[PDB]
Amino acid sequence: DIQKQEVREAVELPLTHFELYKQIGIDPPRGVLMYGPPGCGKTMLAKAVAHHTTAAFIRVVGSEFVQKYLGEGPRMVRDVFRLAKENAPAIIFIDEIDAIATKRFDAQTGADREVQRILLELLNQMDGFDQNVNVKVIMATNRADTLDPALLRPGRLDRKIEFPLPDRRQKRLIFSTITSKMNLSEEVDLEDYVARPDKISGADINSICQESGMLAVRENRYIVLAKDFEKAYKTV
Amino acid sequence: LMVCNLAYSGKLEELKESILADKSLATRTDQDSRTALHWACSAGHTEIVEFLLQLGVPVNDKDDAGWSPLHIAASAGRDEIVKALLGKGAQVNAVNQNGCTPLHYAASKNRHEIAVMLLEGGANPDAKDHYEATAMHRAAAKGNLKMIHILLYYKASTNIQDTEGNTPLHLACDEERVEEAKLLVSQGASIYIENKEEKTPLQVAK
Amino acid sequence: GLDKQIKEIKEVIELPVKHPAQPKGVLLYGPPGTGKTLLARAVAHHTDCTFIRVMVRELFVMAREHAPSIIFMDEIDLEGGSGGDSEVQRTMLELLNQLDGFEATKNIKVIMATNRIDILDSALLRPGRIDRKIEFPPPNEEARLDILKIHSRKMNLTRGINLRKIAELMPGASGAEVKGVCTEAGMYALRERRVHVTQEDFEMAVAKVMQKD
Repeated sequence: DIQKQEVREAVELPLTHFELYKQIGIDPPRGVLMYGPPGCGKTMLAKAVAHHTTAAFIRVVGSEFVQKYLGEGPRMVRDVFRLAKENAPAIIFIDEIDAIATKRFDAQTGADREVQRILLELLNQMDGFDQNVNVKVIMATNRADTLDPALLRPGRLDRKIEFPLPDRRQKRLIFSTITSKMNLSEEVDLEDYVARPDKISGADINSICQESGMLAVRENRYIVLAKDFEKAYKTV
Repeated sequence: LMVCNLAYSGKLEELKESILADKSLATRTDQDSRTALHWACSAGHTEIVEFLLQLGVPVNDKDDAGWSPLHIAASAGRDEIVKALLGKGAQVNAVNQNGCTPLHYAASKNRHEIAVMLLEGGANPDAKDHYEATAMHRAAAKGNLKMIHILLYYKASTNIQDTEGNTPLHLACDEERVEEAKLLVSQGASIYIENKEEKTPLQVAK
Repeated sequence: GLDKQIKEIKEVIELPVKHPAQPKGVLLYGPPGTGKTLLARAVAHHTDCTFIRVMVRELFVMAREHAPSIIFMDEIDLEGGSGGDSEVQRTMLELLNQLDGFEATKNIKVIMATNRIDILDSALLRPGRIDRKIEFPPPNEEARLDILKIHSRKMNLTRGINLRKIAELMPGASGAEVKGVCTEAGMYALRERRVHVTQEDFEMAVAKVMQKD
């Protein structure tokens, strides 16, 4: 309601204006930051933008750039950034930055120091990527206590979307947005199903309702009920 | 079963012909532990449920969880089904799976007429479920001020402690409904009740 | 309200420029309004010298290959904070051991930045051997009109706007709220689509930046 609204207003509203942003040359901050260790997230919004908007999509699970070759870093991030700035307005979804964002150990091992100096180089590149460029860098993580504030500096990641647990409002509207189209009855409840999923963490609630429709699609039960809702809770 | 599609789809003459062919279909049920009254009430067909209630189908039939058709009459938003079920003697305080009453599902749907009809018949405004929550919690969180006011017409309480310890004023302040907040405070809602989080209604509001 | 810091900083920083001891380091403690980065980057900009911004030992490797330069701890500005911070305090201890040991060229200094008990920890790790003490007072309005002008030369501004009310009518927390009003004024400048230099819409931006304070 405010989470997905911030994802649309922060991602898809300036996305269509890149064809104009190449002309007027005024680029807003592209940094979108998600958070919340209890809630899974990081997939319903990337898929929601992946289906709603028709643009280039470059998803990278984790840190693909941990290759032992120190000189490969600028080639990889330079290739991704050159296909982002040249190929199409690709949306770069960098997830799980906790691995490379914090130094591990063994300072004299100039591999990590050198690739974090490369991280500072591409940091100056994303400083330069605020003017006449079709760049989109959305970011997600689960633990902010180990992240260095260099990436989270004011001016780089200005969209801090918080999602510890799904609030009751998104629960009620995500149940109404699926029971409004499917069959509705009395056994479809919103109070115990707005209170219990607030205690137990559960993602893809809409997909849980669709799987419940896949458990009531047996041509024997015609209206979805709480039996397949709680059964879908204890099974998926 | 067959009466599930004959009831839900609205086959009036086909369901009457099925009942006249075999009287057992009025009480037969599928795996949902529901008879044709639940399907036709869920779909909203008044004539079928007036034929079934005319023959005298037990209105207090519960499913595997304990759901009474009055919850369909309240949640579905069908006033005439409320008139028929309350006319036949439906239980206004029937306990479902989680212990809720049809007043909760009529307040959730913002159906004022169903609230006036159910509360007129002798419903409990302060009925509490397994979570110890009333209709004023969710009606105050969804933004239903007129439902709260017509609940106050029937002497409803405004200081029910939820399973977390919150009150309807807490759920009203969480939604940032300044009209519902100031109105409930003006009506006598205790701003001193603390929940498990030790947050007063003034702290929850921003 | 920053004339004392430039006046006192000219004899400290500007000493090895034309006068040829040389002070090794200096620290500024207080509310981080203005003068922590804008002063080192403004003086380092008018001087036309290099100025790179700023890991517990790898930051000392960067501060080893790039040791001769104007450095300033900007990224970091008792149980785990004294040790985790004491790693960068050790980093600048051996930095002061290099600067105190030998140098390849002049005009090489490092500026510290700390505003909490770690100032007393820095004085616990610095028994008054080689360090300069310059108090960091909160910026006055005179340090806000000129920082709004310098922070307004980049963006297009109309000739009919009154900078006195928008510059003098921002009291309270710190001077970074000026830069925040600039950036938010650019986000509402993109949001509202000012045609060329429209003044009434710039006053609308004044309202949209005064409603958040």
